[PDB]
This record gives sequence, C-alpha cells and structure tokens, in this order.
Amino acid sequence: PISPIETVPVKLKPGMDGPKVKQWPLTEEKIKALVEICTEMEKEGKISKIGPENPYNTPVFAIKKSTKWRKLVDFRELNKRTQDFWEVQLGIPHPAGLKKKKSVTVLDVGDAYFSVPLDEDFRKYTAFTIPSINNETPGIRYQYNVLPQGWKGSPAIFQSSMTKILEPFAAQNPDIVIYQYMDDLYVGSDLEIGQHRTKIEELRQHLLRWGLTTPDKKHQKEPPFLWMGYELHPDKWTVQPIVLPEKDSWTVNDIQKLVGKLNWASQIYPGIKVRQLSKLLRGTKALTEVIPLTEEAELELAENREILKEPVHGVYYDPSKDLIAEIQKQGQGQWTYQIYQEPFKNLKTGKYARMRGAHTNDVKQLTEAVQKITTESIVIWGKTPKFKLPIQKETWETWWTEYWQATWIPEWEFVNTPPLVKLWYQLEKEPIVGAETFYVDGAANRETKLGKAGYVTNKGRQKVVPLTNTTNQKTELQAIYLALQDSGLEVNIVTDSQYALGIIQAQPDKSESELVNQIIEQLIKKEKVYLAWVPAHKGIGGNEQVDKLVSA
Amino acid sequence: IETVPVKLKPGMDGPKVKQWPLTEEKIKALVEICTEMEKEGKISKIGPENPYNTPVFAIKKKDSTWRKLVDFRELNKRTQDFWEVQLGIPHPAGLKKKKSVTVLDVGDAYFSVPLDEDFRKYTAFTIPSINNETPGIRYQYNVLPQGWKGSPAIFQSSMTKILEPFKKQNPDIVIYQYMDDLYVGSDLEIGQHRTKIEELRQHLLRWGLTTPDWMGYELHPDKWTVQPIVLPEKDSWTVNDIQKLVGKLNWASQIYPGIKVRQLSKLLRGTKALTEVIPLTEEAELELAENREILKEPVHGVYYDPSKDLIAEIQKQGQGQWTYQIYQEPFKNLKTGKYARMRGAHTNDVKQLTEAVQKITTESIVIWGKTPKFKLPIQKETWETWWTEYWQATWIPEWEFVNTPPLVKLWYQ
Ligand SMILES: Cc1ccnc2c1NC(=O)c1cccnc1N2C1CC1
Ligand SMILES: O=C(O)Cc1cc(=O)oc2c(O)c(O)ccc12
Ligand SMILES: [Mn+2]
Ligand SMILES: [Mn+2]
Repeated sequence: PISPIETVPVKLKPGMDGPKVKQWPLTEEKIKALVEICTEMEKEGKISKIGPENPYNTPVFAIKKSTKWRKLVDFRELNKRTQDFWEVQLGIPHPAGLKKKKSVTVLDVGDAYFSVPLDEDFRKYTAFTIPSINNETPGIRYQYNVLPQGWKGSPAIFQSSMTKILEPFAAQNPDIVIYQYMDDLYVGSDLEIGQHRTKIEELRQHLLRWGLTTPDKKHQKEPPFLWMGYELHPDKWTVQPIVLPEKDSWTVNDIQKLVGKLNWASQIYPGIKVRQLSKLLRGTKALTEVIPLTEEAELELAENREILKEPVHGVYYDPSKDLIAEIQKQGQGQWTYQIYQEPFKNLKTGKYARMRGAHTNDVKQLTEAVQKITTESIVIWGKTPKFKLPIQKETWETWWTEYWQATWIPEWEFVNTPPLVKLWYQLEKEPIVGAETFYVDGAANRETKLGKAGYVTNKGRQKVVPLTNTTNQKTELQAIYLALQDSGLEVNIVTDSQYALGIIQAQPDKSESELVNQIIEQLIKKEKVYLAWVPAHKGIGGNEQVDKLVSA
Repeated sequence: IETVPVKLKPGMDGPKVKQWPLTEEKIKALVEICTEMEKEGKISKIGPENPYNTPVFAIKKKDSTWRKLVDFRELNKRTQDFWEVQLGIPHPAGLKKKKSVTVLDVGDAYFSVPLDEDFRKYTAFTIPSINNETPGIRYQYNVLPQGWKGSPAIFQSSMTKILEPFKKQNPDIVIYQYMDDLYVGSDLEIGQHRTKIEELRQHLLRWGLTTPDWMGYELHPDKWTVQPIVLPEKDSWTVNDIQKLVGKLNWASQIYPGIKVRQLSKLLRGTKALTEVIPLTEEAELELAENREILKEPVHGVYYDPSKDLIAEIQKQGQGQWTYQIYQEPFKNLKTGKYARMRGAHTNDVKQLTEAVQKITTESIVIWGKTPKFKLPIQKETWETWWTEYWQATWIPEWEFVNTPPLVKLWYQ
C-alpha cells in the first residue's frame, strides 16, 4: 500500500553514515512474539524484508505490560546521526488565552506515527534484524516504510503531515477550532450540539481517508481533558489537583518538588508565596540532604495549605472586553497579581517575588512586576492589559524621572487598597545650610577583618567605633550609619566611598544586609539628608582628618 | 537568473534563533506582508526538515498603514568571511567631512536577484501565533533578503554599474553603501544638495530601482565633533561646589595627564561646613584656568583599531537629555556626544533611548563603516518588548544591558 501522504525529505548529519549496531540475542518466546508482530506489520506495509546488501542495523527488543507483546526498537544511534528538525510543540498554549467554546471533543489518533510514510531514500538506515534461533541461520531483515516510534524526526514530520491533512478541512470549516498536540486532536466549536457532532464525524471520515483512525463517539473522552497538568472544561479551566505531602522530614528533593507544585498552583490560586521555602534551597545541591524547615517556612507552607483548601477555577478569554491586571504587595518583596475581564472570575493569577540584587525599593519591584505581566500578556492574549496599581501618580512620576535607567509605564489607574507603594525617604539635591557636616570614613584589615568606623564634624565632634568581622565596604557603611545615629534631623554626610554612595543614592527600602536595613531605618526617621562624595587622599578638608583617625 | 553560490564560514551551522512573541496587530501585518511576498515568489513555505530560524519583527516607517524587519544578526555573523573578506565594501574616510549627507533606502533592489538555491534554507523565519495555538508559519527566502549582509555584496557589481554615470557626472560627491542604505555626501548648498539627491533618485528610477517618497534622512557630519568636558563658571564657590570640582578634575586626570588640583585642594583645609562660601585665591584661579586650557585640546594617542569592536555607552541625564561615548578601549574615547529632543506629550524614555541608539549607530556607520555594540541603561525585558515600536532603521546593532548605575552621570552632564 503506497501511502498518499507526501513524504518529507530527510538527510543524515554531514559526514555521518547510518547505524551499524549488532543485535543481541533474545529468548525464544521474545523472538516468536517478534516474528508474529512483524508479519502483521509487513502485511500492513509498515515494514519490508530487505536483501543482504543493506549493511546497517539497529537493535530490537520485546516486552509486554494486556496479553500482547510490544516491539521496541532502540533508535539512539540513528538519532545521533539524524539531521536536526524544526523544534516541535515547544510552547503549549496557556488555557487563560483560549476562548470559550460550547463543545470541545478530543480525538486520539490511534497508531499515528505508523500511518505517515517515511522518505524512501532514508528507509535503508532503519534496518533491523530478528535473530535466528541460536544464530545458526540468517536473521530476518526488515526496514521501515513509515515513521518509526522513537526516531528523532517522527514528531516533527507527523505534526507537519497532520497539518497538511487538516488544512482543507479547516478551510471549508472556518467555524471550527482545532489544536493538535502529539497524537491528540482537540476540536472546539460554538455550533449547536447536533451539528457539532456532525462536523466531528465529518472530520473523522476525512482523517480516515488518509489512514488516520480516531475513537468512535462511543470511546470519545468527555470533560474534563487532563492535559499538561491542567483540567479543561469548555467554559472553565484549572490545574490538576495539587497534593502537598505531610512529612516529618524534608530533603532538598522534597522541597524542590514542593516549590514546583506551589509555583504551578500560583497561576490560578491567588496569594501563593514561595519566598521562605525557596530560601532553604540557597547554595546547596545535595538531593538527599535533610534541611530543617525554618519558623517562617513553616508558616508560609501553612498559609499555602489554607489557600489550597478549596478549588478555584479560571475563566476563558473574551476578546470583546478589556484586559485588566491588578497587583498587590504581599511584603518581604513578594507581589501577586490577577488578570481578569470581569470581577469574581479571573483569567489567571501569578506572583513576582524576585529581588534583582541585594537591595531594591518597592517602586522598582512594582515596575518589574508590570514588566513581567506585560510580557506574559503579549504571549497569551497578543496585547497589553490595563493596569490597576497601588501607587499614586506623583509617587511613580518622581521615581521614573530621577531613576538612572530608562523605563516605560503603560496607562494605569490608582487603586487605593493598602498597603500603598510609597517613597519612604528622599535625599536632598543640595547641601543643607545650618545642618552639621559629618566627614565619615572607615577602614579594615583584610587579614584580621578588624575595622574602624568614625566621623569628624565641622562642630568639632569626633567618634570612632571598633568593628570585628568586617570589610572595608562594611566599615564605609557603618560610618554612614554612625553619622546618622549621632546627627540631628538634618545632616550633611561626606563619604569617600563610591560603593556606599551607589547603594544609598539608589534609595532602597529593602535589603538582604541587616546593616543596610538599619541605615534605611535611620534615613526614614531623618528630615533632610544630603550625601556628598569626594575622592580619598586628595587633601579634601574634613575627609583627610577622619581618614587619619580610623587608619591609625 | 544566475545565482551566486554562498557559503557559511567553515565549521558553522545555520542560525537557530528564537522568534520573539508578537502582539496580535503585528502578527496580522506580518501575515498580510508574507502572503503577498509568497504570491510574488520572493518567499516560499518550508517543512520540518528546515531546523533553522531567524526572528522577524513588524515596524513602521510613517505611511498609510507596516514593514517586515528580519533580525539577520545571527546569520550575518555566520556568513561573515563571505561578505567582509571576499566581497568587502571598503570605507571612504571623506564621507564624515562633507557638509551634508543624505541616506537613501535601496533595499528594494535586492528582491530582483535570486538567492543560491542551496543557501535559502538558512533564511528560514517563523510568523508566531497568539498563545501558541497554531504552529508558526514557516517561510524561507527565494531572493536576496533585506538586512542580510550578503545581499549588498552580491548586488555590488550591479550597483557600481548603475551608479557609474552619476559618479563620473559628479566626481566630488561621496557615495558609500552600508547594507540596504546609500549614504550620499556633498559640500553643496542645502538647496543644491537636495536637487542632486533627486537627480540620483531619478537615475536609479530610470534604471528601475525604487526609493522613498532640515532633519530626517539628511545629516550634517561637518558639524559633529568630539565633545569637550566643561567645568562650571561660578562667582561664589561653596565647599560642596569645590568638592564637586576636585572630584571631576580627579576623574578627568584619568584621561588628561596634565590636570592639577593641588591649589584647589588647599582651599578646603580643616573640616569645613559644606555650604560655607570660599572665595577663590589667585593661585587656584590660575590652576582652574590652566585645567580649562587642557580640556580644550584633544586627547592624543587615540586611534581606531579595525580589528576591535566599537563600544557605545549611554547615560540618562534627565530633562530628555542623553549622553553617549564611543570607544574600543576604556577611557580612550573615539567620539562623545549628546542627544536631546523636547516634545513632552508624545515623548518618553524608551522612545528617546531608541532614537539615540539609531542616531549613534548612524554616526558610527558614517565614520567607521561599522555599527557599535551598545551598553544600554535599561532592563533587558523592557527593551526587548518595546524597541520595535520606534525602530525605523533596516539594520539592528548588537546590544547588552547595563545593570549598575554610574556616578559618571554628572561627570558628562
Ligand atoms: C488542550 C487545548 C489546547 C489548545 N486549545 C484547546 C485545548 N483544549 C480544550 O479543551 C479547550 C477548551 C476550551 C476552549 N478551547 C479549547 N481548545 C481549543 C481547540 C478548541
Ligand atoms: O579611592 C581609592 O583608591 C580606594 C578607596 C575607596 C574608599 O571607599 O575609601 C578609601 C579610603 O578610605 C582610603 O583611605 C583609601 C582608599 C579608599
Ligand atoms: Mn574611605
Ligand atoms: Mn580613608
């Protein structure tokens, strides 16, 4: 039987020849099962006996579960020599981007790969041998005429063949939506149920004329459609059931799986947090190493169990209505958002929790969250959503005007729901007259890590603090912290540290360093702070005085 | 009708670059564009035996309703010695010196030349679908594609032949070709210069070669310079102002050897308040004046290395201003400049940055015949989602994204 499907031309990688692996012998009952299976495949034209001039071979095994044996060909060596193909189904649709349908049928293309022929010039490289008993007579030589299961090009070619077979049907029926995934077909429509079931039958018959069989209406699956970890109804979607185990002990493997399930659930279940649970995975990669759950991790997991206690579903996309995304701050640098078209029904949810570095502020993290949502929206719905954000316009406008990086802000609306995003402190742009001027400096030994941090002021006040287990960097930050502790509500501080200047001028309100947090606490309590910078060791007034004190 | 054989560089495979997700309006425009290009035979659909891909975008040079821009950056790197060594288009150093330089798009001419049949599979591109609902629409080029550095190398002989009557007619006009663009420079009055451009357009039109229809594609490289660093002139210096001044001069001494700050440091003795007024002594004024005379002279020993890449850094200055500098080795600037434009209602950051990158790239092409690699002060994801909204060039430079702020912001004001 010549197949009417146009074969795709396939080449081997340049300079490579076909496989030449010899077949290991198998037991007598495996060989008898292989001869029976291959004779039925030969009748159906899927394989063909070959002469001795073919020098190639690929090993074949046999194994069972039903009461039937199954043939298994190990194409690993042929796959290494096969050309690369156009990457297949790498990105799957997100259900929040599908549109509602009245009826959706799934169709399992039975025996899919073996229904698509294989390039004639390439068939010689798929040769395999059933061994004769005791290796006393010549083995039975076969080669494939269709897409072999487990070959590198079978998924790409089959999907290509399937699309070419479907395109006349879709052209005649633009009122039908088809999505192919592996050997399944999801067919959705808004037709009245009677004529929808008629189009399904017309599709099955169309497929059948190319040798593609599909389940009868008898054995056609029904809601829901378990697909890629989702549960899909024609009018609603959700994730498959998430089961978080109760364990007396937790290893890195168990918590990596736990963060994964929690991440997966966060696309619909609002409020999922994973900051404290992901902190436990820092640095360590021993899969079996037991990690003790911290106090905050136990609470976070408890908070997630309460969220996951009862089901939540998501609605599908209505292109006729606006796209709205709203963000709320959870604290500890954690954010969650919802994308919806109408209240009480979400398209999807999600979170943004990443700190870019050691220090950030809330306005920057909010902008990064809006960016993450803008990218996600373009992928799913092909457009940008209207934003509702817990920030007042004056707060963002003063931030992105003075932020050293370029940024783009979409049209948005202020939602008054606390906690609001705010600028907790703002350094002065010009020095403060009548405010004391602190010349701060620090120094430390790179071996003993013993340090000093102090200041000299124009009023004659001087101070030095001893420091242990510190660096030149930390001392320069301790020096600014010192001058903030010992100054009034207005203060000029002059440092020589470009490092410390870059941190504080970034105006952070959150940090992974306890020291920086304490400096943030002081800057909030101040009224006016001016931070100035001079080069070290250039004869610059009060800087040379405080440099001599802490150097000693 | 006879195709030029093209090959990759030895030991290199074709490009396999991800297609960026696109908005729905750009997917439609790309589908309409490509449906016509396929009817006109320029491109054909391909199958799964073609594993290569090159990203495509939709941009918009002002017109009624969308043009296709292919990011051949990867394929250009992988066919390099074919176009830079074998058929390299040399660079005339006089183009930067002409009073006026006009830029003309001749990329439409490539569409008449067929592409080497065994090379077409490397021009494969994909039109994405919204939410991956359908497999991408896969095309490959049958003719010379715009934005490919091989298209001018192949069309070069045909271009020299078409331009030959115009050059013998106008021996003083400089003509340089970079990819799909012609750069035409003259020393004429701006009125006579625009007439000469129209003449050249009519020459190309007469030989069947279509083209477009004080600023814009019209440049003036004789007014460009390398920009000087400047110190403020004040009547009252506070302790803070002098500390700003000694800080800048200390940074300047990293570039200029002869900078001195001793007389200025000695004004700030003994732990002063920042806001205290310090009148400049005679010795510091002369120290300040001598440093000002050093910064009006070019830094010497700065040379262009054709073996090295050009680097372009940009700083956001606020007030719609942006400063840039082009270099190959740090602190040895080959050019520095500034950019500014003032329409509050229509204008935003990404907008300005995008127009600055295109301006710097054009200055780079005119001067060195090569685009620089940009250190862009922007989030990676933010730039990748919005740069095609304001791109009006047919080429795309290399860029990376700087994540640390510089204090050198005010040092370039
Ligand atoms: C798994 C999958 C992937 C992509 N699209 C769909 C589906 N499956 C559905 O069940 C579905 C449900 C609702 C709307 N579209 C759906 N469909 C589409 C075909 C009508
Ligand atoms: O400027 C330098 O050469 C390094 C340097 C950085 C700094 O933050 O503080 C410094 C300092 O207090 C010194 O006494 C010497 C050098 C530095
Ligand atoms: Mn210091
Ligand atoms: Mn010091």
